[PDB]
Amino acid sequence: SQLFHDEVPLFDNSITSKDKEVIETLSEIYSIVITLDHVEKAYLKDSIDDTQYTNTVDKLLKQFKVYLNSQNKEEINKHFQSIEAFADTYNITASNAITRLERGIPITAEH
Amino acid sequence: SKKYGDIALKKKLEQNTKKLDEESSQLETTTRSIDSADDLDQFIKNYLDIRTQYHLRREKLATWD
Amino acid sequence: MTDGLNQLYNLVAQDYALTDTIEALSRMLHRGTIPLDTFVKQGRELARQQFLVRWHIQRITSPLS
Repeated sequence: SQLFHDEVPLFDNSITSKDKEVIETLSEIYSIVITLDHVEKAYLKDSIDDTQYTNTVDKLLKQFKVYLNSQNKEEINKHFQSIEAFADTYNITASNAITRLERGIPITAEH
Repeated sequence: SKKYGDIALKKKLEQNTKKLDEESSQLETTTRSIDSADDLDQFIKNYLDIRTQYHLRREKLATWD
Repeated sequence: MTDGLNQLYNLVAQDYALTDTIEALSRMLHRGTIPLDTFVKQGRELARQQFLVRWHIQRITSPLS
């Protein structure tokens, strides 16, 4: 009602230039996790083949690791850790969970 | 008075919505081939648009009161 | 509808639309309309945009600091 009177900017005055970088890297990590999931559903229902699925996923995971081990790595991983701890770790078996965890593979909600 | 209108207003807004959803899936069916970045770019921009306006009214309607 | 409240409605609208557009791109991949690499590039972009929209929503609807 009145609680939302004026339109707010993406980055208000409490945002430093470093936060912006952090947020952008997070948006990039977000895109990969989302894409990773769609590529898999794609493969699962035969839209692409073994190789395509494999080459693609590999490219993505590498760029992913790079986002977690580059500029502002400190802040970024703090956000990711809590993000992952909040993830809906369901429909994924503890069996598969360990495989992924050792492989550095992020959680991708498969519905 | 300033209450009977709502009924009809909802009705009209509710119908434009169904038309957008229709315009949505229609565009998708029509786009049976992309031969250039432009073509795809156009599709994405138009689909995304129709889709946004669709949800906007969609949420404006179920929140009418 | 205030200015801020209007914004909120559009941001939300954009979030859902962005998902719809990604999904649509998925069907185009499945139907053979577009190749994998195209889906990945476009999808990534739309998804990146989605995060930005959502984070924005969070900032607005947060206990303002």
